[PDB]
Amino acid sequence: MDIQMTQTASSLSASLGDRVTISCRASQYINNYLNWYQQKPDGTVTLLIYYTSILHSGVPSRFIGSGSGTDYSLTISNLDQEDIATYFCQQGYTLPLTFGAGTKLELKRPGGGGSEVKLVESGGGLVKPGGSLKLSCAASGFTFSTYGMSWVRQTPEKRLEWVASISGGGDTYYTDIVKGRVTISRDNDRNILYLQMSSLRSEDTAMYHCTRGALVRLPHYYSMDYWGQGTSVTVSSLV
Ligand SMILES: COc1ccc(-c2ccc(Cl)c(Cl)c2)cc1Cl
Repeated sequence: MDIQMTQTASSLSASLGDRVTISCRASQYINNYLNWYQQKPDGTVTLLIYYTSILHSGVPSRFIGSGSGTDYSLTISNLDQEDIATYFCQQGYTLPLTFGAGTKLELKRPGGGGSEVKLVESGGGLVKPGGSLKLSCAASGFTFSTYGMSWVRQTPEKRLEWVASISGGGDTYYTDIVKGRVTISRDNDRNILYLQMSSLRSEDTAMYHCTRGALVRLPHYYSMDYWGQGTSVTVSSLV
């Protein structure tokens, strides 16, 4: 059965300089294979922490990841304007890869927020149910052929859903609800990742992000260490 990730709070209210802890619970043991992502108000997603407690590049030591078993926490000290964002946990222990629903950090007053691997998605658009699209992701700034790559979509309700992954060697993995309706593929000469989509359904409407997989532990524990800005797919009988 799929591992469900629960973030009980959807938003926490705090003041600048405060310390806040965001909880994440897995429905099953996940061997500390837990990643945290930060999504800024403008939609930009970055990796924050991988393997429960290890900071991604650029991330300041004010972020502390902890936990074990099924219970995990992200503690942010000395809360800064740039931390006003939504935080998502994600287990990478078994397929399908699954995400919590997100916890936003907000300030007591309204408002808040502040600010070489490149991934650029294209090919989204509007189609009727039963239609088809092909998404592309142009990658640069790294040796593309050595990395696993994935597609992750964010629904209009703001849920992150892993769609598909492809290993450096070309093995493919999909979430059940898209199997037989999408195909992930890659061109290691042009450094492009693709998602062919057939028989689209209204519930495929989402922003589709290309992500680079970084292998954390063999055989297949990955973090999604860089994310594109996304390409938007809208499926509606009103098209
Ligand atoms: C059998 O279990 C798995 C198989 C494949 C992946 C996986 C996850 C992310 C990426 Cl980027 C890639 Cl290439 C493979 C992850 C798991 Cl848990």
